[PDB]
Amino acid sequence: MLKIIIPTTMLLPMTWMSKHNMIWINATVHSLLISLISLSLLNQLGENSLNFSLTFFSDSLSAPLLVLTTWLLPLMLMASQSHLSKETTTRKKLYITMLILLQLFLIMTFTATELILFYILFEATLVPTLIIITRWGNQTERLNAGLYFLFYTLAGSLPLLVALVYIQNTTGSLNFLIIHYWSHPLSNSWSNIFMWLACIMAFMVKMPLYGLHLWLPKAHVEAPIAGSMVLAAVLLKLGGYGMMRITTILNPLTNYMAYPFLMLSMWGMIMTSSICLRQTDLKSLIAYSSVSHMALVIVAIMIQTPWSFMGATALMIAHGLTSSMLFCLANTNYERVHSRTMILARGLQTLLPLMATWWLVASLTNLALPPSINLIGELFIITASFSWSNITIILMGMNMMITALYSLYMLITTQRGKYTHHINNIKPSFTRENALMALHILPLLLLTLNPKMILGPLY
Amino acid sequence: GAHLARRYLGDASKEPDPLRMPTFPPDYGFPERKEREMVATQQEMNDAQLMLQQRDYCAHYLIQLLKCKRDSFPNFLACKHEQHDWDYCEHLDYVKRMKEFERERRLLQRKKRREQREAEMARG
Amino acid sequence: GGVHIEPRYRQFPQLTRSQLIQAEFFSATMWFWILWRFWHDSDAVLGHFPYPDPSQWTDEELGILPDDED
Amino acid sequence: SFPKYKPSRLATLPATLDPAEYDISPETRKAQAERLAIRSRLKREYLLQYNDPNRLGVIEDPALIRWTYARSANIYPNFRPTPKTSLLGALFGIGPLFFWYYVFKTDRDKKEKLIQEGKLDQTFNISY
Amino acid sequence: EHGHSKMELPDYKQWKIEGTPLETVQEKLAARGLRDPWGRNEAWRYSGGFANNVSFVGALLKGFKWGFAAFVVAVGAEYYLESQ
Amino acid sequence: SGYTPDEKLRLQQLRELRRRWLKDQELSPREPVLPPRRVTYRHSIFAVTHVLIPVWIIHYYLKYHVTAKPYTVVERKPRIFPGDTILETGEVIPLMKEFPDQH
Amino acid sequence: AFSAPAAYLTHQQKVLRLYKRALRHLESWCVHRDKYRYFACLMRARFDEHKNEKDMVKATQLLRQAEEEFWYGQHPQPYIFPESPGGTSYERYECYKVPEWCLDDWHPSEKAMYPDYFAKREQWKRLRRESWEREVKQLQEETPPGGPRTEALPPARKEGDLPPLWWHIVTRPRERPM
Amino acid sequence: SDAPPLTLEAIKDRVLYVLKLYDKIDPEKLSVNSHFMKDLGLDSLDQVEIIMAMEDEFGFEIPDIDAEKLMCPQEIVDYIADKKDVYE
Amino acid sequence: HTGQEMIISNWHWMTLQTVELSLSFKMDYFSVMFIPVALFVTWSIMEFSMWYMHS
Ligand SMILES: CCCCCCCCCCCCCCCCC[C@@H](O)O[C@H](CO[C@H](O)CCCCCCCCCCCCCCC)COP(=O)(O)OCC[N+](C)(C)C
Ligand SMILES: CCCCCCCCCCCCCCCCC[C@@H](O)O[C@H](CO[C@H](O)CCCCCCCCCCCCCCC)COP(=O)(O)OCC[N+](C)(C)C
Ligand SMILES: CCCCCCCC/C=C\CCCCCCCC(=O)O[C@H](COC(=O)CCCCCCC/C=C/CCCCCCCC)COP(=O)(O)OCCN
Ligand SMILES: CCCCCCCCCCCC(=O)SCCNC(=O)CCNC(=O)[C@H](O)C(C)(C)COP(=O)(O)O
Repeated sequence: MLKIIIPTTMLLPMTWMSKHNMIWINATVHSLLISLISLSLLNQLGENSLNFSLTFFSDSLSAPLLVLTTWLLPLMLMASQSHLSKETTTRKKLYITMLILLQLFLIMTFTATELILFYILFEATLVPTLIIITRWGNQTERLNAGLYFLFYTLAGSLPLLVALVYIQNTTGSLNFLIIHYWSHPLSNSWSNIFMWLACIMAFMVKMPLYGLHLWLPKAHVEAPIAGSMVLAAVLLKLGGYGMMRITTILNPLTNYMAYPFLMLSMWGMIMTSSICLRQTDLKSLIAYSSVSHMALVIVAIMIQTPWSFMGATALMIAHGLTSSMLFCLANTNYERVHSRTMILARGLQTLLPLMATWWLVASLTNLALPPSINLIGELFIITASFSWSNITIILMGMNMMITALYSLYMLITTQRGKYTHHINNIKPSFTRENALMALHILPLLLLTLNPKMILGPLY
Repeated sequence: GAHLARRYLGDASKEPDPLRMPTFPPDYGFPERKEREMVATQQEMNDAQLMLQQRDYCAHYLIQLLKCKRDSFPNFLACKHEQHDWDYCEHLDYVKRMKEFERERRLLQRKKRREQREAEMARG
Repeated sequence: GGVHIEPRYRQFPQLTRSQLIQAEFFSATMWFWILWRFWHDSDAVLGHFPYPDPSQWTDEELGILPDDED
Repeated sequence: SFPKYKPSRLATLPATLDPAEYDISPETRKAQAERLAIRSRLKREYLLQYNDPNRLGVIEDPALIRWTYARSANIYPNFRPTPKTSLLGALFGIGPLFFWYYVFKTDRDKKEKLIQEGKLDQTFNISY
Repeated sequence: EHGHSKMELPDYKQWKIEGTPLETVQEKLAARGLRDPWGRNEAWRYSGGFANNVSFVGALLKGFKWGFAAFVVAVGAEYYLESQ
Repeated sequence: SGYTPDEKLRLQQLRELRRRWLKDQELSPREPVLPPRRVTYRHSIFAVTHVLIPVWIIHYYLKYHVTAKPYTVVERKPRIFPGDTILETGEVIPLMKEFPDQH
Repeated sequence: AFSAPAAYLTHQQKVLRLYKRALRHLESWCVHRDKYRYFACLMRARFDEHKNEKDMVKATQLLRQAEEEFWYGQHPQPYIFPESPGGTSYERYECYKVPEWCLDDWHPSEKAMYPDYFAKREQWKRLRRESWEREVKQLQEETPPGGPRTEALPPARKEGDLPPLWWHIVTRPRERPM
Repeated sequence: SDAPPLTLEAIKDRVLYVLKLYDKIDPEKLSVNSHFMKDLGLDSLDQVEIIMAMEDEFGFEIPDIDAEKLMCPQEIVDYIADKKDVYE
Repeated sequence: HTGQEMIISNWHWMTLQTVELSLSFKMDYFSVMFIPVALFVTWSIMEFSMWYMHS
């Protein structure tokens, strides 16, 4: 695994020893090459895992997340090139350093054979994101947003640490392989109930769970474009990955303890999809859509059936790509209009036709149009839920209908109708933005050809 | 339908329920009780694989009709005779079904008449 | 791809004889087809097999005994 | 006399059936005149800024920003715990959760019992 | 290529109320003491090729004559051919 | 009622400006200055590039790759009627039970 | 559409608008032209019998019963001209309307085609640049203190002046740009 | 479409045609600049009827606010030309 | 002529444990009868559109 970690570390001295006007080119080229190298982790086994060493191991759940993490950095650099133009070389190098450190921590987090090492890196990712949000955000609310994004996380994560060390004091190890092979049932006890809660709540808060989702709209709205991209694409999936790893020690207590979270997610997906219908801000609408999709992923993980896990993996990958694309489109509009109010700039199809095509395809993938991987994950989760209980179909279908409604509402409001007359600074789309949009969308339509790459270890 | 008016506006016990027909023994009327005759066997009627609801006592004419259509593919109009033979057999089948309906209706009439005559005799 | 027909402003529009002859031809073809089918195939509309009268069936063939035999 | 039209929330009263327009007064006329004055002043400011050849951007709209700020950021500082607010929040935020919990719990208990007696007919049920 | 022929309007004195339903409209209007001032503006709808009308059944029987003739010729030829 | 004199004058001036703009929207005889630069026959070539090549590719793919695997193409087991004979075996299906033919 | 609205509609304007609406809806009811002409002459007669009423209270009690009767018998599916706000081709060609400023973003290779058009466009832009400076002063001096009362604009007064705020009325895209 | 690009001459001729077919006006005294209220002695009901005739003859609707201040055939022609963007 | 019927499962897409998903076409009476009708109607529609949507 060092053949990916070491180049990502070398990205830092290369960035800091670069010319003042070569940082973006060098960073983009070498991050793309690192993505290409990481692409060879996809050759997974039907047996246990790719156990590289005592410290790092790869799995067909970890490999798609690793590849998406490596692929996201070049897109983040391309998106950040525009709004950082008027800023000094040292500060741009610091921004690229924060992005590189975030990638390094995420890469080490997804392999992380140890649960304490996983926790340490899973919490180390917090610092670069907070600095990016509270340093290079625009509005005055960013500081407040950062505070939320901080404390919520720690409010969930501090009990987990205690639980973790407690387990190693009883089991003797926190290695995931030993934990899986030596797993034992949890008796229905108050102590075991609180151990279950301490294990679950940390990952629940970062999905986020419906009741615990307040930090996400603030953090995603006030963050710069690279921050929003990394928050929606990779950082939300840490909770799902952690739950998928940790639910192996929580059986059979998950059967009883899953009910409040299942109800919260099943009702909150409807609530947040309905919230999307009445939203005056593009970024907030995209954030609430992310909350709905992650609610579906929470349901899938809580059901803990093979089809549930496959659907959850597919949906995590598809949502990451789609939400990053949607945020990039919103930012392309914002850098022209500087308002971030959906109703202000209207009828952009007549002025930006190719960008309108990008908007249409992004809305189509968000709408879960078959045979996209978005719908593959959606349908697998829905079928698993139907087997779990036939009444889930009402909530699932209502969520599908509202999702289509708000996706097409977002498309029609911004692209169709009549152009706003007083806005005359809508310049033609740059090659950088179109390239960014294509680099988001072609991986999705190309992954629909080989779904088993993103269906997880239970395929 | 006229039968519906006599079963919905008149007496329900006067006329049959089409679901439960017949309600009387077959050989009740006359002791001959001839059997129905089937020409197509199991195997050929399976091999032609007509339809489950086409697998009735009219199957042989359908077999002939199907064969005629198949041989004369270009001249679709040529096999007029096969169609007539098949619809005539279906007409006979439908006439027999109507005869069963009328038969059971008359038997119901006679049974009601017998019971009312017996009741009159007993009360007298 | 058509012919040049100028506006008219409150008279009957100009008509080519081609469209008139085609419309008349196709109307006549439709009526001829209807007549030809009716002549050759009248039973597709009127029916071929007479409907039996259930009240005309004798009590013998339906197995009815005069209320005392069985 | 003809049948009377009864207005509703989603089918409002027509302008030509409004009794207020038929009841004219000098105060009503001056109110209309000064409403037109406000509208004309706003229109003049907008068109003066709109036709300007030097302007090369979005014309800032205070009304739109007031709308968005009121919709998003003015809510909580103007919130008070009130019997209406408290009961509505409790109902609309708890009742659906417990209702769905009851429904799903009853369905799953019935399913589990039926599996216990074995009278579910789970034949060909392979994928779950 | 477009329709550039310099179309000239017809004479305005051409249109009359006489011989149209506008005539009986004017008659019934005069029975109560009124007049129709826009009658001649609508006379062109009853004047030229629009003067003659066809019934609904007549519209249905658009090509019955020549189709019927084709039918009778065909049936006679078939009767002559099969009687051989 | 009617226009005030100022309304007439403003409408007339705006009308003249608008008509001059509309006239200026027209194209000169050379206006599309195109920059030129390079580096049964129609039906016959169309029926080759759009019918013959796709059917060749699809027939090759079906006959040599799809049919290679079992159960990929499954047919209907054509209908067998009395009096028919079979190519593979050569035996003749017996006729039916000589039902009475009358009307 | 073009004309600036007033603060209110006078009684005569209300009566004339009701006359037009009732005639249009009667035309919707009376499909044929002769029947429509007869009933429209009757309708005009029924308007005319109270043309000379001097009592404003009487005239206002009228037009009210009249609009109530109209709302009762208003043909819930009236005929609409296709380009009218309720027609079947109302905003059909708005997607083809492109603003004129977009031409400023064209590539020089695109402007190499159509050179005469862009020369005339440059002339128009220069005219706008000078006329705007004249227009601002003229509007400032002509507007009454405290702000405008009606959104009606004055014409040009001098020889070389252009009507104030003329650019976006003169440079409309077209009724059917494509 | 194939609709001819109508010109000012056609609009003027068609407006005068519709007006001469209005029998409350004598055609020989009619002129393009003749006022409806005073030069021809027409009531405002006649004016709205004339507007309706123009609408029905050109196939589009003139709004009440614009229609109620059109008092000459010439300015009716000008309004139609401005609405339809006629060059000459 | 014959009544010929096929299933053409040409491309095998993902397999889900005991469930196999493949690109399969059903070529029964309904498909082979409806396809020519739809193609004929669409051909007429496109020829009509060449005139209706010319502008
Ligand atoms: C502009 C108008 C169109 C012009 C172009 C016309 C041509 C269109 C044709 C292309 C689309 C039509 C679909 C037809 C697909 C043909 C190719 C396909 O069959 O191959 C696929 C093969 O492709 C791969 O399966 C999918 C590609 C994998 C995508 C990886 C993403 C690239 C990395 C980018 C970074 C990652 C970002 C996202 C993180 C998760 C599936 O093959 P498969 O039967 O299975 O096995 C392969 C061969 N074997 C048997 C020898 C093994
Ligand atoms: C706010 C946004 C979302 C945040 C996250 C919300 C999710 C948290 C929900 C916690 C999951 C369940 C907690 C406890 C489940 C135990 C089962 C219990 O509910 O059922 C009865 C439990 O009975 C009563 O609940 C006893 C406890 C009563 C006191 C609890 C307080 C009630 C409301 C508190 C909710 C506040 C949550 C937030 C706290 C800050 C059954 O009684 P019994 O069969 O005999 O004993 C079963 C347990 N044994 C077997 C181990 C002995
Ligand atoms: C987003 C903000 C959420 C904040 C945190 C939410 C998670 C809360 C989970 C509990 C926190 C601490 C739990 C302890 C960690 C696990 C350790 C463990 O399981 O050991 C138990 C110990 O169990 C405990 O001590 C639990 C005590 C909990 C005290 C703190 C209560 C915090 C609030 C309680 C109500 C809310 C609970 C769920 C909240 C969910 C989040 C909203 C049994 O060990 P022994 O006692 O040694 O062996 C038994 C024989 N003696
Ligand atoms: C078929 C759909 C339903 C139809 C039902 C509607 C029923 C409507 C009939 C009601 C009768 C009325 O007129 S309602 C009576 C309203 N009041 C008056 O008429 C008083 C003075 N009249 C005017 O002022 C007019 O404008 C006039 C002088 C005519 C022209 O003026 P010009 O000189 O400035 O053109």
